Amino acid sequence: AKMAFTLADRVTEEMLADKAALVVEVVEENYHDAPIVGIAVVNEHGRFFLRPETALADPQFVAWLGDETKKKSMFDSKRAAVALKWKGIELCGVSFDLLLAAYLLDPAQGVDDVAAAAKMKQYEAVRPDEAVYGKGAKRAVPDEPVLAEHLVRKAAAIWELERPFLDELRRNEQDRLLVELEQPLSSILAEMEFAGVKVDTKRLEQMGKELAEQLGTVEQRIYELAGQEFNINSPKQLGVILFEKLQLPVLKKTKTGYSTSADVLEKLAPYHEIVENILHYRQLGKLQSTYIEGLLKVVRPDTKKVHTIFNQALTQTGRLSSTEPNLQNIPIRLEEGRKIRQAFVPSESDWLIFAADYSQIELRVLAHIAEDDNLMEAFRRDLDIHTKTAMDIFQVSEDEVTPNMRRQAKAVNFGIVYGISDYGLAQNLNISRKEAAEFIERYFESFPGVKRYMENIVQEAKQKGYVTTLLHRRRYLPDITSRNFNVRSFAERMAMNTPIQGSAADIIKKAMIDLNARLKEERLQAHLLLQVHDELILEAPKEEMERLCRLVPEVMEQAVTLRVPLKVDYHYGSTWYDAK
DNA sequence: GATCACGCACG
DNA sequence: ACGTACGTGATCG
Ligand SMILES: OC[C@H]1O[C@@](CO)(O[C@H]2O[C@H](CO)[C@@H](O)[C@H](O)[C@H]2O)[C@@H](O)[C@@H]1O
Ligand SMILES: OC[C@H]1O[C@@](CO)(O[C@H]2O[C@H](CO)[C@@H](O)[C@H](O)[C@H]2O)[C@@H](O)[C@@H]1O
Ligand SMILES: [Mg+2]
Repeated sequence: AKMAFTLADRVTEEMLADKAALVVEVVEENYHDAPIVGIAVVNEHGRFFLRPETALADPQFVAWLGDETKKKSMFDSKRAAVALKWKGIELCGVSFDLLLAAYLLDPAQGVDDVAAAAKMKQYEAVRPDEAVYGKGAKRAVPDEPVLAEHLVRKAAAIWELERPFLDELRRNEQDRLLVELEQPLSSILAEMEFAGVKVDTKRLEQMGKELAEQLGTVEQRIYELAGQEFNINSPKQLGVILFEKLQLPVLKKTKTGYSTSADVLEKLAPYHEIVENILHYRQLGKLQSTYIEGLLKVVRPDTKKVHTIFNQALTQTGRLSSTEPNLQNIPIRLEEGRKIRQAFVPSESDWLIFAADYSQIELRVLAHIAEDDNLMEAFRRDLDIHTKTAMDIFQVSEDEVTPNMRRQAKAVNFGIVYGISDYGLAQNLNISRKEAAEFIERYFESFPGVKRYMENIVQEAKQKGYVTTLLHRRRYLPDITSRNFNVRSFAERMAMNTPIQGSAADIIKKAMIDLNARLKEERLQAHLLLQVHDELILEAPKEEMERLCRLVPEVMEQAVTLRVPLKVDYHYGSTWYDAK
């Protein structure tokens, strides 16, 4: 059963052909400044394993890596590219990435190794990485014989699988999505991750000290009000204090006991002074544990930068996610948490942070796809969309829209984008299912094109088996035919939501590609640092701000052409906090 | 130790 | 609600 290959002691010319499957193996999950443990090459001339110390010190091999005209097929080329950037080596000419190809074909498969991608096409002559390396405490790089055969079998699988994957992408009309959107984006994300974001660790440490003082104060107040010390971060110990010792009403249970979620606590606050203190404690504790201590653990002590990893092949809608650290959920909604952003600073002297965000991209995308006359007109007038929605559903003039009305119309707009249901809206607004249904009925009377879209997309999902986004991303929805109401309804909400969230994802990905090309043409030093779903965050010399104020919004607004305008707001300042 | 349950940060 | 990451404490095994 063994797979033949040359365990090479030196790089030869036949290893440097102009098309190859290439494996540059990085086993550590976080590949930043991580070891490359081995290299495999499969091409017309055979199969090869190279020790990294050998290949990466060889000038011909390094030149071949960096030659755009020598084409490589890979799995997770970003991982390799970034590990190589940390070694000062450029990887070019990646023409096929099996991880991104598998992801586009079916995001639900959760493909995260070559074996899983291969199994999609009945190819099983390669082991799962977890089988080779083990998992958790028992994870380890095996001896050279085992390692080499594994890397060669992965390269061989990539070599074999490129054509059937490209053929299927082409049938799905996704070949341009791979080659013109996701692959070029992978290189851009590699640059962003490698650059990292500078952190003002002294400021974080000072915030930490202040938080600890406040946590101490509130913690003691809680014990005082409870008449007893207990573990406040234990929903089970906390439940006993609240619902047994203090006799608060049980408005909601969980699988294993009493609910103490913030929405339940907010309702209990009027009964006892301890409740507001628990909420405050939770707010502070979240900032302290997750943000202060968490960021300080992953900042690089030499450069004081954090280097996130954007998972490009995870979400079911086509969004990125971000890990270790997650830089897409830094606090902003509450002022106390928002100050954490004062610790994210430019990487060079006399540079600034510049942030640009789409205004209501999801609702604008919905206006476009539904071709709803009223909603399109609203965005063509650049109206406040929540005030307009309130005017329509409550049948009042602009003058007559009260703050509570705008708040409830806003909630309907979110429900509409998420996939509307009377239960979901009733829970959000703390009203009855009947009252929620009335709001939804009035919404659909005012936006009949949106109503027709929502009916039609559920039917299309049933008929075709999947739904698609503007640039032809797809998501299969087999549960749409379930005879279980809850299972089927969740799938219907995915059918409604995915073309909106996913098309917004497509647009900003295209904007990033367009933006980097414009930045290069203009030879600006500005560069991307982060993407947070509908916003791009850059840093640049202060002398580039005026040019960015015109360039970045224009590129983001013109990335696609819709039946309504796209609108982009922007701000800049000395820290991420100030870019407001 | 690993995994689950719960809670909560973001768009 | 739709889409994510992850920290703490409880429980599985
Ligand atoms: O390199 C990112 C790429 O690798 C995968 C596995 O193929 O995820 C791995 O790397 C992530 C980043 O460090 C980890 O969060 C992770 O758990 C690990 O499996 C892909 O999912 C991802 O696209
Ligand atoms: O009454 C139709 C209305 O119900 C929805 C669910 O909100 O779809 C249901 O009705 C269908 C056919 O008309 C089925 O295909 C279906 O699976 C069922 O859930 C709406 O989509 C539809 O407009
Ligand atoms: Mg915005």
